[PDB]
Amino acid sequence: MTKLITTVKEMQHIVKAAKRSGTTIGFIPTMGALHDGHLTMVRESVSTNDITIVSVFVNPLQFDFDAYPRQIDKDLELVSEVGADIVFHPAVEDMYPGELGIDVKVGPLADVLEGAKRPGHFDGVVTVVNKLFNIVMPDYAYFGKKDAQQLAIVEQMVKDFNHAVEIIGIDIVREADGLAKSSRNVYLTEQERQEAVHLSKSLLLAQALYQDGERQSKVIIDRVTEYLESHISERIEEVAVYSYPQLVEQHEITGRIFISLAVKFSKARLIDNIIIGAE
Amino acid sequence: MTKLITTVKEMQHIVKAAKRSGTTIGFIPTMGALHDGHLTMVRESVSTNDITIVSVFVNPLQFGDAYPRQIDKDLELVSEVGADIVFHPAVEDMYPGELGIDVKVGPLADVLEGAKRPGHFDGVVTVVNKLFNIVMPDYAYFGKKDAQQLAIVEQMVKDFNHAVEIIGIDIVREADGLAKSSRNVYLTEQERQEAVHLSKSLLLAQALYQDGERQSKVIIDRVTEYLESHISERIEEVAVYSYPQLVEQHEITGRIFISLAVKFSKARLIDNIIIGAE
Repeated sequence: MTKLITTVKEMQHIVKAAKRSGTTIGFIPTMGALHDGHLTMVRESVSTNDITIVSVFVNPLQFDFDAYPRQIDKDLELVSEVGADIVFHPAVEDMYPGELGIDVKVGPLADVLEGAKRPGHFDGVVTVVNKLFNIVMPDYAYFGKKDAQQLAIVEQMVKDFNHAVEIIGIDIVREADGLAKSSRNVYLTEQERQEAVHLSKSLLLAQALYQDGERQSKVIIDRVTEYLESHISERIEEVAVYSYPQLVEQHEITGRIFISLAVKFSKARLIDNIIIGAE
Repeated sequence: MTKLITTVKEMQHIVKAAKRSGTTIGFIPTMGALHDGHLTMVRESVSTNDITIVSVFVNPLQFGDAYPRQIDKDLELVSEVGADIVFHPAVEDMYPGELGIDVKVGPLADVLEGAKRPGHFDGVVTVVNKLFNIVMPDYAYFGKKDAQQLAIVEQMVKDFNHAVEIIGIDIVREADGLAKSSRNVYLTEQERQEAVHLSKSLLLAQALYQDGERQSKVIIDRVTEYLESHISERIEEVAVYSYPQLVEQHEITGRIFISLAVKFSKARLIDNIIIGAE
């Protein structure tokens, strides 16, 4: 019983006439080919919002293009089963009628972590997210916390443009024992599998430090690098700590931080991360 | 009886609550030091919308300061016309710190002006974009006088998908049709009787177009020829552009924007209009 809206005009009309009656709106922006990481988002919205809208749009500005998987049929059902009310599914031509006369580029945050690894990739994300927020007009918008760089960029845009939208970040779905779900987990030998549940722990035990005092980069970091090498053999490809939402590295921290792990196993290198604090 | 709101947070909250109850919102973005040009826009908004919000904000991003500031006087000026609220935010409220995202105007900022004052319109769209998200208007009013700005704003509303309808208000004219301007008092008795012909040549171009004409070059000559026979001064410009694209097209395909400039004894006057509808 979930509607599928294929035009911007219609979507605005619906939402416009819906707000003129105190009904709230939750919004989950996506590119389709939906999985459980998404439903976790739609569920949270449906429990704390009158109507939930899920958009499925493969955005050409963050990419040849028409090869990307498209199953609006299945996406709608997956989403319909969890309560979602509408699936906004506009055509490229409807969202980008012609050439853009105004351009949106993200500054600093676009270089942080891996900047030149895809310059202009985030320019394409904020451009659509910005349009989607003006089309759907949600009260809450839900973004995965896994791509913290994206969440910060998005939060930065809601602030700079003064969007009256509350940005809610949902935690990555994990495996029963704490392991981060990943397509590459399947290439783990039985021993490696359990020998990897330690990433899921060298993290939740690293927030214990922050939790009661510890606030020095080199100390909170090293405390981890030791924990890992202690419980595994595979080389620790990376263990970095950045401030958040600033995402920069600094000898000592002020606000929340972002930790990014990278253990290179046999035939597959896993990654994991989190951000802790509140300010 | 007009209320003065001094913070972003409070302005947003108020508008968000009013939108929920179905009241329509009219918005007039200004920089203060208001005159009748503005009140014309405010009056329009008041006759067609439930509430009308006027913002008075000196935007640091469109300055390359010591700009006039008379809020108490702008507050009263707009009250006499029935405005509901004057949104008057502090600079640090609008621009907390350093922008992490940047908005820029493309081609529309090169044509005519822009290339002469780079980034002027970048500051304009930036503040208008934030204002629309703060004030959440159904209708926003701008003067047609600055056609380049209007075109750019419309472009921005289209590209960002703002659910705002842009209303361009016509240039306020003297009883005889001359476009109201601060430069008008520098016209001698005689050249004042000639000046009225700039607006007259515009009614001409609109008449031609009105009658099927569609070749930029003919409307130019027809207008030019008219002005040269009625005004003794020298016509330093009679251009014709398409609108919104604002480019010198050889033959009309949609609507146009005409602009004149006549240099009088001690002042240069200008007039302009937009004919069409698509």
